[PDB]
Order: sequence, then structure tokens, then C-alpha cells
Amino acid sequence: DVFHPVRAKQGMVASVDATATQVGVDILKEGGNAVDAAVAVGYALAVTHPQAGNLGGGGFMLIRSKNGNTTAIDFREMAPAKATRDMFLDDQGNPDSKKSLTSHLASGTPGTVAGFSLALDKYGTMPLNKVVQPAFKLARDGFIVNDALADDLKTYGSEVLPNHENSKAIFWKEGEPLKKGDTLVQANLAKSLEMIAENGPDEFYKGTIAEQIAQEMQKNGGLITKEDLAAYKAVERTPISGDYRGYQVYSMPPPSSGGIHIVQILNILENFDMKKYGFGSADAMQIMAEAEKYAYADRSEYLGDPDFVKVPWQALTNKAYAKSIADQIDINKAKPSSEIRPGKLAPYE
Amino acid sequence: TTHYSVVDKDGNAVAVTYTLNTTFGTGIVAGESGILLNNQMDDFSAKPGVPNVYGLVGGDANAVGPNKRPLSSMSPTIVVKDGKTWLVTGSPGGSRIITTVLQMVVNSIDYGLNVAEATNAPRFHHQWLPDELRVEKGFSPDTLKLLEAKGQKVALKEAMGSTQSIMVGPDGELYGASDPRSVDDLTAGY
Ligand SMILES: *[P@@](=O)(CC[C@H](N)C(=O)O)O[C@H](CC)C(=O)NCC(=O)O
Ligand SMILES: [Ca+2]
Repeated sequence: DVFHPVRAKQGMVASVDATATQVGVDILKEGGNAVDAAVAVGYALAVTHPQAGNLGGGGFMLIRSKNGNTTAIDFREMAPAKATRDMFLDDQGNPDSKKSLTSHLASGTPGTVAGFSLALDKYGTMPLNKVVQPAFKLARDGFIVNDALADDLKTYGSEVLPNHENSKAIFWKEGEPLKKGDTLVQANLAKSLEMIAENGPDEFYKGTIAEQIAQEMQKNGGLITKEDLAAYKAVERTPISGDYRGYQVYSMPPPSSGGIHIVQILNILENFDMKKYGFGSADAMQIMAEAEKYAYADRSEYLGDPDFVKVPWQALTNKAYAKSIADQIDINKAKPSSEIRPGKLAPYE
Repeated sequence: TTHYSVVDKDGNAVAVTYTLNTTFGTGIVAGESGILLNNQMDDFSAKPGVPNVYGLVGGDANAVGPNKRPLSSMSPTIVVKDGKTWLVTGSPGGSRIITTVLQMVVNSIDYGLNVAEATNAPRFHHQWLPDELRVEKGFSPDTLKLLEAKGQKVALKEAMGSTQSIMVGPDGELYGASDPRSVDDLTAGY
């Protein structure tokens, strides 16, 4: 082989950040299960990977126990109760990307703290304070800024972080983004972490953190209120899954589109001898590119929050529907997207 | 967005993808909390038929609404082989999450690649709109010539994704890989 996996006999963590990975490995070594370590990694990334690790965002967790039980945790943000259909349109009716990306109106009610506590309480074995402690120390005592963080602060952080006084106070230094080798201490985040560890997730959704989010919003024309934060909940949902050549594939259901379209595309590809074409062959890339077109077309029409709209997930993951798509794929002639519309699902409902 | 994967000594597995949406989200810290605020609301469809920051489009199903969860592309994924957890994977990439994770699955099952081989292999992506076959560096010019002759509109663009993956061998041994596209990451165990 040219490329070699890392190998371990007992437990393993893979993450975007060396410090967070080592946090997770240490939790496993101390006796925590995979959920315990996953929550510790998620809290550590909220300190060491502020690009994306977070307390003020949201996401999804797929859990599969040793006994085969497979489940999904939806801790996607909820739009504020005051959010409206046309809130991002300018006076001419055209979407304003500044409003949906850089203003206080851009934020949904964060779900990460709720999601981690739902998973930890039901499927973990350690108390929240114990899985938050590594992150707390990293926030309180600091860590060295590496290449990844320095580069992201300079490239992406420069566009937003210095435009807010409280952000600039944390991530900027001497008029510049923190540089590689600098130490990043996050005392306010450490206090927030310490309060979650002591009082539990309600510190975020009903305590001092919730007040700080609500005031930040109320002071700057944002919409998240304390009612929003008190009403947030993470939701355990049934995974979306399929069968590909006798392998079973589990992924996230709505409000993610991911599981549906991964399963749909695999269903399409299953009709072709992918192994025979081989990686990097024009034939394999042709078939996959074409199959992907139909799924993203379906994505644009049928996918949304399942608590608000009925998602036809059965039809979309139906192998007969996938077969009707595979029969349209010409391995020698790509079909323009202008000739691709969302599929007719009625015969597959 | 960032993805991580965990497998413990008992064979329990977890895959987490979570995010502020864009890098640092809004860049707005909430007061004296030290917590950066997401810009997840851009994952709604702001107006039917108008693309968001990832080129994704929508209509009524993914319109903004009160208390609604905006549609995500995040795909923490577990593949089962012979009844057992076999591949744990996932990735950031907005719209490209679906195809990046897809390629991890295809690479593992169809091409028999080990988890590091599957991770380091180049990636391509087509999301209907815009109508272009997005590719990374690393595909043969001979192969790219055939695709354009087939009618694909090949577009060389930025590297896609950051898979963080664990494969479980039959004996219960663990194999992992971090993405070459991301520096300062780590897969480690004991
Ligand atoms: P994420 O993948 C955005 C996820 C969406 N909000 C969703 O929920 O689907 O964002 C990162 C950071 C901008 C990204 O787009 N790319 C990094 C990469 O992996 O290529
Ligand atoms: Ca790497």
C-alpha cells in the first residue's frame, strides 16, 4: 500500500484536531464509552477548533451500540419563533446574503449543548462535568495556535471576527489575527463551560449563557429570545438506511438530507458493476456524476424539516425508483441539468 | 463544519458532524459568554429557486419558518458488514458532504480500498445546479479528456472535505485515517 491507516487494538478517535483527538483517547483510557468520548471531543473542539467546533451551533450524532442498536440525534438549530419566511429579502424581494450570513439574524437557536446532553444522559456513562473538564482546562489555561487555526483566523476570521468587539477581544492581538505559536486563552468560554459542568445543559438554555445570548440578540436586532432557548430540544430520530451489495448504510434522516441521498445514489449505483470500472475511470465518474444529478434535483424539492413537511423518504430510497434513474444514465453521454427535474415519486409511494 | 468518529473497546461507535455553518459562523460572540454564533439560517431557502452559499436551492419544504430546523447536508455515516459496524465516517463540505461520504463508501466497498487509501483518493462532485463536474487535483488527464468528450463540464476547484474515519476489522482491530486536506488533525488510539 501507498497509504497506511493508523492502527489500534482497543479504541480509536479520529478528529480534525490533534488536541481534541487526544482528549477523546484519554476519556476512553479512563473507561468512558464511545458516547462519553464523543461528547468530550465535541466540547474540546468547541475550544480548540472555534472555526466549527462549537457551543453556539448544532449538528447530528449517529450512535451504533455494540449490540447493533443504531440511532440518530438531531441537534440542529431551530429558527427563532420570530423568524419569518421572507426575513432575508431586501426591499426589492431579493435575498440578502449579508443578512443570512453576517448579521445577528443569521443565527438559529443553538442545539449542540442539548444534543450532547441527550446523548450523554441516555447512552453515555460519565457525568457531564467529567466530559466537559478537558475543554474547560483548555479554555482557562490556553493552548498554542497551530497552522490550521492561524491560517483560518487570517483567511476567514479576518472577514468577521474583528468587526465585533467581543470577538476581536478573544481572537485578535495587536491588530492582527493570533499567529502560529501564540497562546489562545478563552476565559469567558471557560466560565461558560464551568457553569454547564456545574449546573448542566440548562445553564445554556435557561441560565446565564441564555441571558447573554438573548441580550446579544436584543441589542443588535437579532431574534433569539430566552423563550427560544427554553423551548429548544434535541430530538432522537430513526436513522435513514439502505443496503448496498449486502452492506447496510446508516446515516442522518431529515432535517438532514444526507442519509436519503447517499442511500438513493448507492441504490442507483448498485445497478452498475462499479468494481469493474474501477476508481478514477471515466466510466465510474460518469455514472456517479449522472446519478448525483437526479438526487440533488430531488433534494431541492422534497427535503425539509420533517416536523413541518412530510418527506417522501420511502420513495426516495426505493430501489425501483433508483432503477428507473439508472436506466436513464448514458455512460457515454451526460444529460444536462436543464433536462433534469425532481422525480415523479407517485408510483413509488 | 467538522466531523469526528469514535469506536471504543466494546465496539460501540459514534459519528458526529456539527457546525457553525461557515468558518467561525457569523463571527459574533454572544456577549461575555465566549461562544461564537452560527449562521445556520442561510441553510434555509431564502427565496424559491435562489441558491445559498453552497449553491443549493429549495422551495416550500425548506423555506424559513418559525421554530423550523433548516435543511442540512451533514452525513455522519456508519456502514455495516457481516452484521457488524465496519466503517464510521463523515465530513464537512456543505453540499459536497453527500458526495464525499458517498465516495468513502464506494471506495471501501466497490474498490476494496483500505480506510487511508479511500481517504487520500481524489474526489469529484456534481450537484445538479450549478451544472458542472467539480473535480479535485489528481485525476488523469486521459480520464478528464474522456469525461469532457462524454459531455461533462469539468471544473477544477478547491479540495473537498475532511474525512475522519475508522474501519473495524473482523478480529475487532481498528484502522483509522485523517484527511490529507486538513493539517493539524489526528487519528489515534490505544
Ligand atoms: P460545513 O460543511 C456547512 C454544513 C452546512 N451548514 C449543513 O448543515 O449542511 O462548512 C465547512 C466550513 C465552511 C465547509 O463548507 N467546507 C470545508 C470542507 O470540508 O470542504
Ligand atoms: Ca491531515
